[PDB]
Amino acid sequence: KSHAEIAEQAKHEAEIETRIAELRKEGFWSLKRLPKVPEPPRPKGHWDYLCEEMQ
Amino acid sequence: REKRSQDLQKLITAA
Amino acid sequence: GVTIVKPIVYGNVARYFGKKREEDGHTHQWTVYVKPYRNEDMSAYVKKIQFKLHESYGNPLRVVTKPPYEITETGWGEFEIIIKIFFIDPNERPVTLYHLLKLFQSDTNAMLGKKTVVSEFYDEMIFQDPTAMMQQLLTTSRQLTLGAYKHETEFAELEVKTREKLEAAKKKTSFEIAELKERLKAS
Repeated sequence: KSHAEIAEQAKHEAEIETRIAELRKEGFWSLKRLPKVPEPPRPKGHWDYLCEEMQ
Repeated sequence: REKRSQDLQKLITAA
Repeated sequence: GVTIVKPIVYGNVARYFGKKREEDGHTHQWTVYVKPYRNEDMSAYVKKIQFKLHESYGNPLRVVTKPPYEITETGWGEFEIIIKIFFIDPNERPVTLYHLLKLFQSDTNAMLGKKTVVSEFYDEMIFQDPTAMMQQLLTTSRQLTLGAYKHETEFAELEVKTREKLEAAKKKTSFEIAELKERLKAS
């Protein structure tokens, strides 16, 4: 090797371009995935007792 | 590719 | 009417510490050795090889048993090492070799900055009319290693011979990488 390596290297640049195109398509990594969820649970929950007894 | 290019350029400078 | 020739190579390599010992008095770590030229196990017919060093050492008469046959020792000056090769067959007369321990480089080699000194000579053990057992042992010798066997007699020239290829390939690869990948990134 070490000769005419352009045929192999330009493929990586094309892959980078397709990666950017896909990021524009739907996204590569979803921005800020599940950063915060502060909903406090109920003390026990009547429905949770019902589900426990149901199981 | 890029960081190795930097490293190899520095090596060639030292060489 | 049977003559079997076993080529061997004996010598020593030496490395300079860069400074004389604090209180000892040694300057070079050297390793005298005896090894075959052909890739074969010498112990198939060699029982022991004795290395009689200078009397200044605690034990001048060193001994080795297996295919290598090297003793690593430090010293300060050059002296003659008497090497006596004993064979398995006690009826065969041992071979005696004289090797001058070389530690210092010549002016030419010193100017080249090469650190490792090497001095080993080509020799051949001639077994004229050997015994049946000795003949079988010499003829039944197996290979020693799977890789190649080499010698660095002088080394001054072998280093250049190796570099002319190593540095050439290294520089070619470095150029093919740096000159091409930067432009690929530019595109």
